[PDB]
Amino acid sequence: SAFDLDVVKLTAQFVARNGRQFLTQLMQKEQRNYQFDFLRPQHSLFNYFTKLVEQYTKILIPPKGLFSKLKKEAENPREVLDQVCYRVEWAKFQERERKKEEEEKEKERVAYAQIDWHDFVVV
Amino acid sequence: QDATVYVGGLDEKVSEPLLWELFLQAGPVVNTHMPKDRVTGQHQGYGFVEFLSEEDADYAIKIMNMIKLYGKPIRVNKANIFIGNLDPEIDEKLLYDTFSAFGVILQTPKIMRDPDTGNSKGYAFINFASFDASDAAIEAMNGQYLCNRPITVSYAFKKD
Amino acid sequence: VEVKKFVKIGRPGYKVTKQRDSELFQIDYPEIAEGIMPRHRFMSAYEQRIEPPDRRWQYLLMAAEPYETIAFKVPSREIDKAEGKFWTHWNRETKQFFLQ
Repeated sequence: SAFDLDVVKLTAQFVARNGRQFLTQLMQKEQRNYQFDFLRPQHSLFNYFTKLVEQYTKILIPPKGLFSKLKKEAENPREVLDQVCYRVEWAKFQERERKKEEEEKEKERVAYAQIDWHDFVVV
Repeated sequence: QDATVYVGGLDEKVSEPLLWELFLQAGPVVNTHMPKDRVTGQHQGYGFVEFLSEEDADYAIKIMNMIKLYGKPIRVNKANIFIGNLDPEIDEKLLYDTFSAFGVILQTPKIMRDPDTGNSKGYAFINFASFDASDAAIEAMNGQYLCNRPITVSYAFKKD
Repeated sequence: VEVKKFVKIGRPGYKVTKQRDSELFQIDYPEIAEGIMPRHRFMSAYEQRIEPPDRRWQYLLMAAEPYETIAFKVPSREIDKAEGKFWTHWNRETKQFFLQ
């Protein structure tokens, strides 16, 4: 699976340098008798190819290392510790929201299994 | 166990030489075994066919899969929701794909097997993500037409 | 048992509007001031309070806690899906219930 991953990485690297949505280096390759089944969204590898293209677009950011240098993430452990604490707080908030959604689903299941299903009215 | 193929879904018309005669076109079936019950004294629908080579058993498993033998879903294989009267031709991944249309599955499902053969017992247990998927399985899947086998979905544990 | 006995039933008049779509009913309900969404379920006509003859159809009924259940008979076998989490919606800002 190394050759398909390398082809997907090459397609994500060639598609990230495009100046338009449809005017890319992979749309013209489809008409140039080159078989590429990862371009269609019906395949399961397209969801990974889209994430690879998003990572290639995020590797081209101006704070990603092209024309600037990161100082907080590279020369401050306290900022990294604060970011890790904020990520842990966001994960705890997401777990609390998932627990609240599970409690709401359990309450809706308890309310649906206790209602009267014999009082039918056709208007 | 590798050269033998476990067949599931045999009716009363199928017999011990009948399975060897039906599996003779697939490969050289050397022996046929049918475990008899203790209360009824007949076959429980599951049997085994021991052939000579493993390629003949693989061809019999790939040829006689999900067949309609004696009005029964006969299939050969390599030897809180409860689902009963399920076909042995389906696997755990096939049951997970069939259960994915109604609701979301929490993990991989498991099917009960016999302690003697180990192919298919007849009942299975599957767990859903929430109670809405269990209610949709008890409303729609509890009585749906499966592969030549009327399944029945029910609740494993319920508190009044 | 505790939630079923404490459920108040005054049976108000509901307002359902059906529309034949192609690719959906809209039930106007008052403010319930609770997090419990109204649930829809498809049942058979075999069980009734008086058991009328020639009952061989199905009915999809939507029910809530402060309001009465509104039921619509479906003569067809399967033309849609009566699942709650699949093709239903309940906007609590406008209190509008939709099911398709």
